Amino acid sequence: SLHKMSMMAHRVKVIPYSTFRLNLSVTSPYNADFDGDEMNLHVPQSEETRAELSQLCAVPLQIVSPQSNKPCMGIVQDTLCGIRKLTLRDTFIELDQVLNMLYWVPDWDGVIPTPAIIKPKPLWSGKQILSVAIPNGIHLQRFDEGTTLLSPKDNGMLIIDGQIIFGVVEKKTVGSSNGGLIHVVTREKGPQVCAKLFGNIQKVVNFWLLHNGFSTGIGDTIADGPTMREITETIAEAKKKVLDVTKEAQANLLTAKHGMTLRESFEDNVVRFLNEARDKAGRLAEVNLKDLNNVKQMVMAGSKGSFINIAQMSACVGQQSVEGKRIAFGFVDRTLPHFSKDDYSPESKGFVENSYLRGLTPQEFFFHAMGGREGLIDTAVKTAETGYIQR
Amino acid sequence: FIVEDDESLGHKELKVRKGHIAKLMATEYQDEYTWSSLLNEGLVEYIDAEEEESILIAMQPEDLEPAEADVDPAKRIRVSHHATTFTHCEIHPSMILGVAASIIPFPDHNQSPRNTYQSAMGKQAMGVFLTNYNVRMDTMANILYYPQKPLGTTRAMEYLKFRELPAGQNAIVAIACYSGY
Amino acid sequence: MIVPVRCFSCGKVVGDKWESYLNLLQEDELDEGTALSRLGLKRYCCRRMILTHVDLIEKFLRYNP
Amino acid sequence: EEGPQVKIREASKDNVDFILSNVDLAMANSLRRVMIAEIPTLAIDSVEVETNTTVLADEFIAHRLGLIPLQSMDIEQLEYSRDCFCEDHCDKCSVVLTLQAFGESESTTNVYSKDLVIVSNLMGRNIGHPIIQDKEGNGVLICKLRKGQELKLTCVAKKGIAKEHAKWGPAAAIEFEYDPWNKLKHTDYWYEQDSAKEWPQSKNCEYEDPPNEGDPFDYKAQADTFYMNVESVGSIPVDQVVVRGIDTLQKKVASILLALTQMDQD
Amino acid sequence: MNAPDRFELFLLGEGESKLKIDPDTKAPNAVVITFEKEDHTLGNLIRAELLNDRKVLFAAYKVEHPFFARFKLRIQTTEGYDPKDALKNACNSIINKLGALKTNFETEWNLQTL
Amino acid sequence: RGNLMGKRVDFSARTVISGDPNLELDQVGVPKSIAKTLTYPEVVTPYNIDRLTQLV
Amino acid sequence: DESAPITAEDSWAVISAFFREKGLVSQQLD
Amino acid sequence: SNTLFDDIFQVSEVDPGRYNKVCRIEAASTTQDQCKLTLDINVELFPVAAQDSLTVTIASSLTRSWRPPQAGDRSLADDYDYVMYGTAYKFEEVSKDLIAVYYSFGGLLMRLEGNYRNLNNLKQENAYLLIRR
Amino acid sequence: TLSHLRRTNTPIGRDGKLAKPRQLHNTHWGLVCPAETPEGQACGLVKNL
Amino acid sequence: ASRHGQKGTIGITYRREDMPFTAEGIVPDLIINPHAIPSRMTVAHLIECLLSKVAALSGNEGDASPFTDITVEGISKLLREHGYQSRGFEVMYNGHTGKKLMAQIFFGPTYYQRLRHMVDDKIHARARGPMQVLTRQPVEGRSRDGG
RNA sequence: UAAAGACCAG
Ligand SMILES: [Mg+2]
Ligand SMILES: [Zn+2]
Ligand SMILES: [Zn+2]
Repeated sequence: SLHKMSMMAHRVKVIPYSTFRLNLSVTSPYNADFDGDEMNLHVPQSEETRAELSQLCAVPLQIVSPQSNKPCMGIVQDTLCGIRKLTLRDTFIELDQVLNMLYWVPDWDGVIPTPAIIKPKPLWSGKQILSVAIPNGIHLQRFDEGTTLLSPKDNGMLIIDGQIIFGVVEKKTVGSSNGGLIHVVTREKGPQVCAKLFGNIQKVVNFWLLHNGFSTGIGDTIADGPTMREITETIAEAKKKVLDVTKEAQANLLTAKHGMTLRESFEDNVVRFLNEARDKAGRLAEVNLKDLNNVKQMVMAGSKGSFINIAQMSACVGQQSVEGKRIAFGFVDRTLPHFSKDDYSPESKGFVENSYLRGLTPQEFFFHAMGGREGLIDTAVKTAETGYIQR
Repeated sequence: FIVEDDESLGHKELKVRKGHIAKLMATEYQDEYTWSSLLNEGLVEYIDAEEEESILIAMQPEDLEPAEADVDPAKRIRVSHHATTFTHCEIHPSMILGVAASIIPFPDHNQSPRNTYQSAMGKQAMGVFLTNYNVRMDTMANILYYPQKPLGTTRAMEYLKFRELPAGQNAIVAIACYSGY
Repeated sequence: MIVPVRCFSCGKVVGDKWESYLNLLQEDELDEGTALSRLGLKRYCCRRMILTHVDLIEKFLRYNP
Repeated sequence: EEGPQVKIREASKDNVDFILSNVDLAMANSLRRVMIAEIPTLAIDSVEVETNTTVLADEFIAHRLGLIPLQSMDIEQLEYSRDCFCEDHCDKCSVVLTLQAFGESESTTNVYSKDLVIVSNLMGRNIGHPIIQDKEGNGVLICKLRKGQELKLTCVAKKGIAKEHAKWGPAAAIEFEYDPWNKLKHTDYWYEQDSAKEWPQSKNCEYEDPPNEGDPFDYKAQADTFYMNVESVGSIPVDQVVVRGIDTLQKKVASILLALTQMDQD
Repeated sequence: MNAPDRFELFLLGEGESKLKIDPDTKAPNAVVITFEKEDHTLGNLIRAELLNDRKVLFAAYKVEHPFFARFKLRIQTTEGYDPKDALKNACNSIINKLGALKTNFETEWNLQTL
Repeated sequence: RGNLMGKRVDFSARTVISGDPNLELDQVGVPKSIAKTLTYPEVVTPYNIDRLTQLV
Repeated sequence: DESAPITAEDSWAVISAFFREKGLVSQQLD
Repeated sequence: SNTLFDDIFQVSEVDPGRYNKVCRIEAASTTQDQCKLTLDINVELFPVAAQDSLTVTIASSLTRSWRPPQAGDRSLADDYDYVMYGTAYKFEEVSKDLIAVYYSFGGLLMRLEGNYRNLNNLKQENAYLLIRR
Repeated sequence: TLSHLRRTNTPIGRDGKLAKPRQLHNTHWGLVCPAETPEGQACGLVKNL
Repeated sequence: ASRHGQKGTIGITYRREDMPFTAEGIVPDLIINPHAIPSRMTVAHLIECLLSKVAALSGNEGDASPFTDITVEGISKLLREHGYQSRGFEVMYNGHTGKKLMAQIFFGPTYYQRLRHMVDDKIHARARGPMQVLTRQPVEGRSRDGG
């Protein structure tokens, strides 16, 4: 418990089954997952004690936090990844559903709103009904990349009088971001009204997703046949760039950059060459994945995953490291007894060329290991030291 | 595995040969040429860390022995065996692992640490720890009602008796979003 | 550890097929993949059901009182 | 004939591949559920154990006995112990089987679904007969015993449905598909290059008219025709798994009216 | 240990009622019917039919929370027309269509071999 | 530090948690088992005599 | 050709043989 | 109950940047030379190929609960084959005396330009867009 | 049980959450498992043959 | 938890009728969230499935050993040779409405383990219970009914 | 009841 927020007041709801059930958006603050975490509850015993709980530390009250003058709770996982799709221009909802989606919003004025499309088939749009959860008097504008009061890319965000006018709704809008829909609805309508907004947005977007469905599979870790060739070579030549500077330093034809050793200077290049390789190597894949690829679809929502991932899973893992330098020579002048002394090639100091879809070679595997085992340590230390600092 | 280039007929080459092999699988069906054999017939020896320092090793027996005369754009990407001083060959890489990891399917496809995790959990899984559970009087013990040998497996489980005393079940799994629960 | 009466996932009984299956195996010498199919086990849920069971009980019986 | 209609293609003792058409996905689905979860059935639901020298545990064995399918033809003329007036149970609401096995042989003696011996009066009606489809006529291997291992039970089957528990489901599995040529666009095939090439065509494509590229999207479209395949476990005749389903769902909608009346009084 | 008796999914408890009908005040001539011990099976069905009677302005339904075996149905109709009736109708239709279905399935069944 | 700056306390409960998309943001589903253990001392006021008597 | 090379799958044979003699608890015993 | 704008445009070009069921189109007026148009169109309910004779009409009428059909026999100002509903957000003044207003139909945008709906084209929500051919 | 019988220990010098040992060493290849070591506290100090 | 550091606890259970299904009747026993993938990049999970869906249909011990020549392309080909999508995905319908799920879903067998640590072995509440002797404070341990 | 220890959860 290192937050005022790691302890908040809640309303009791007695229910069956043996678990403490809690709303997702309140997840982060406590920093809990459901992989087995437990949580404790304390019941106030006096009339004024409860008053102190309800009036001062109620979850609604804790939404926008001083910790960094911004909300500390936003929309996540399902609801998030799902609210994006519901929004996309393409996404239209037809009457039978729209009617349910509307009923779910506990506040709804019970006023089926005029369809955005009346012509052949009466149709409603994501934004359109998602807007039924957003209350009146909420004004929001963003402008991301090529946004232009007619955002071609459906960028940014423009909400007027509590109606989404344009732009896809994702992390930047309904997350715990600054100008955030949440940061605004709170300051603008109350801690109590914003608490209700989470519920609503979720009950809608959630329900909707339940029916649209959503998944993920290896099929999403696969890169277009040639995009792979285009990667294999990119790794390759970048390997050349190294053998080059590698001989150019064995000949003694190099300039020791003021402050560095010829040696230090050598590696620093090597490394940065291999990295730059991986990055574009990956970025190749990144662009090659249609906006249908789920993994890419989650990175877009801002619900999970990011570049490096798509990269390491489809293109190339990248140089494994320890204490900074590439894998050292535990054995005399070498990294493993499967190598000849004095080898500084990428495959010897720890460059995992393959992607996770392809699979690491006994060497890639064992170096990737040494790399990993380093974080697990650091983790199990930066945790005990931080604690005392905290104290 | 020893390499000794000692091949009249050609280059360097693993002492052990396709004959020895078939001669062992011969001793298998009999359930007289064991392991201690491959050892005393100077075909395979023990190497501690100290010694290992002064030896060269090959990963695959084949892949790291013929000359050169394309490749599958689906398989991984191995380097090469442009080495001649090979003194030994690896009986098999997968043996770098231990009892825990040997049950991880495709560990060479996971993020390094994830395998460290699973390596920890399996020691908290349920199954059948000994077929005589019925006659033992230990405090606390868990037996899985219907153990199932796992579909995807490992050549090493074969020795950890994992198919015999499994510790899980092949569940039909859907990776989807649903009620949102 | 005895054959599962009925398949977890879908419901089809499978309690009987054990002996049959174990027979189309050592005698009629067919390969598992087919044997199952012969036994009417179409879809993989019921299919993995038999193909994976470890009949431990047989060892359990080899004990005594 | 009049409204919704069938076209039973294949058919047997354990299946009914048919083509229910001219209905509502909604209604097709409801039927689909009811078959899976609310059709009465007879199942062992109580097990007294006098002796068990088996290698398996009391509740282990009981679990299975309840899984063993029982003849539920005239189930609809057996009352629910809850409803019946007998302090506990009787022949008017329950079947009582017996089971006894002894390691007689000098070699692993088996125990089968068949070995259950009804002991209550069935007041003449198809109920409680361990359903056997097994070749040798044994059905479901309950368990095995060595030398002098014994086992003396007593089971009491009672009525019941799938909701209360799975052992009351006569369902087993239920195929269900519709619009095999994605026309209603109720999906969005995932793909790498060509959706059509990459996604297997269903045997149901034949029984229906292909796309025809040129043509514009048919928005007025609607879901008619559902290719369903209702299996069965035996507790009840495949055909019945369907009728009784149609019939129950029917009673359900019924009560809503009925109750919606007792309400009118005030 | 905190597991409610499975039979609670279908047996009304002490003094509960399948139906409970409360008038929606938000909008004119509309109602909310609470079905006790009933899930989608009967909810999405009654919701569908009602969507055909065109003297029905609005109609949806939901399962407030999954632990609980009940759901709500909201129905709204063109003035004068009482929704309670609309529900009755939409209900009857369901059965008729269902009776037909039964019939047709047996007729078609008899004409079989195997 | 162990008995005063912090201590074990009464009226507390702990157990595995799990998300639920059907609870308002500020609620917390509490297992009945636990609700039947943790109590609150309400004082008999005419405002609740009836209710309280019912609970008793 | 009882003296031909050795493929990959052939290594398993060696191993099958290793554990037959030594066994998983080798060291704790010896 | 009346109208606010009428004309016929010819689509200079249609476009779907990753939009399987929607296309933003742009056409020119067949009268005023200064009248341009930008519009997102559900090209599933109404396809539109490059350079067609489209009749873009605005106006607001023939909002309280939206009622399904009923109007099987009612006022059907739908004498077209595409009628959206939405709102106008900004009324940008493209220099000169060339005013341009933007309209959003629940995510489907539009931009008009010219200058002769001086006391015509509202600045309100009201706005059924209509099209034909 | 198997994994428990192939377990290794290594004492430290108190504090010593330094990581010079805990780290997966090169020489460890083939003799110890690169993945199976406990988390936190005695991470890396407990190896598995 | 599966065998990939992919652990989790149940959050509810559904019956066949409510569960999402394939037109073939098959339905899941477990439904894990797509999100538990990207970040942890535990690809082996995904593979084990495709390999097992095949191995189950073919009754051939699916080999998932460390370093070998099996590839996702190879398995994919074998799976197509059975009538199923070659990447796993299968179309499914929402048990509630019966309507199809706009998205296809990765779907197949996967070996899952039942770790110890079950709720009713942890759940604990106290309200005024036994006290220590020295400090006269609440005792320690769910076992001793402490606070 | 109270110690000291090992193992283990997030
Ligand atoms: Mg956690
Ligand atoms: Zn099955
Ligand atoms: Zn009775």
